[PDB]
Amino acid sequence: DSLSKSPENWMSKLDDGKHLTEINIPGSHDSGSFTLKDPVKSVWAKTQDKDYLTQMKSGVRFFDIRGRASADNMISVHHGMVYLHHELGKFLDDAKYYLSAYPNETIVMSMKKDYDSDSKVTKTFEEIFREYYYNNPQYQNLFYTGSNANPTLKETKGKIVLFNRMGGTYIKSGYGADTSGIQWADNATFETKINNGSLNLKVQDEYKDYYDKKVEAVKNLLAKAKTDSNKDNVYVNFLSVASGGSAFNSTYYYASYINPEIAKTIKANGKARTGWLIVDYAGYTWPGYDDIVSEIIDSNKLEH
Repeated sequence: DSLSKSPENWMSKLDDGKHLTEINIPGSHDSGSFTLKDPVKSVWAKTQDKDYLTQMKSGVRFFDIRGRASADNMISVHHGMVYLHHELGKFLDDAKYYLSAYPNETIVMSMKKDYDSDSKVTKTFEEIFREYYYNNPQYQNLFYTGSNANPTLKETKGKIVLFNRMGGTYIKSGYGADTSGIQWADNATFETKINNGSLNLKVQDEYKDYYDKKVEAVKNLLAKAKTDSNKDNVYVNFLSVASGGSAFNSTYYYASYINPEIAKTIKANGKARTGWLIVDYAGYTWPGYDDIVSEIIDSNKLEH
């Protein structure tokens, strides 16, 4: 049966000799925003309706955690200025729970500063994450701490791999974990070397695009991935787009079009390499339409 038939443990069915970069991985954009209930706010600030555990059950393996330092020992999960009602510990604990339940999966956790620190804060965002989370004995063994820039599934399964969107860091394991960090171009499709030249990161993150331009930018990077068997190359492709347009169109509304359009394209490509595709409303189904998370999972080729 289809891998998308067992989303809760799909990675367990792959050759663990694969480099994570080579795996087609569904991600959720602003993963933590499922806590939002305020309907006026949710139009533009809510990007998911499944909680973290349910997103994992649904096969999501890449988490977009954007944060704000709200005390010298605390990072709160945020969508820009909007507080998402929990701290990073909650994500970590859920991840840790899911990984012991499904220990042949790995999670890639992207970490970004999304808003200015609370005025009492005396430490940088990167220092707080490094000291109060990554290095914290409480989360001992949860993070990938290997020295490989291009780790395999074997060496990462059971753990969270950092995907560093903080800037330069003194953390030494994970994507962009060095004193340069990742050069991220605003609202752009771009390409930049990371991990001291070891990896070429190719990103589509045109989050302010109107609809047609967004779909075209998702497909342009999709088409590139399909031609590229290089493991030293990493694709991150965000289908998520910012709210606005003809009425005051929600992030959901756009996801209801983009997700099925890309799901279908991938399905028609069969087993082509896709890269890591980051979506809004991961796991949200619409009768009659292909499901993006499911098609990303199924696009992985089992050759072993």
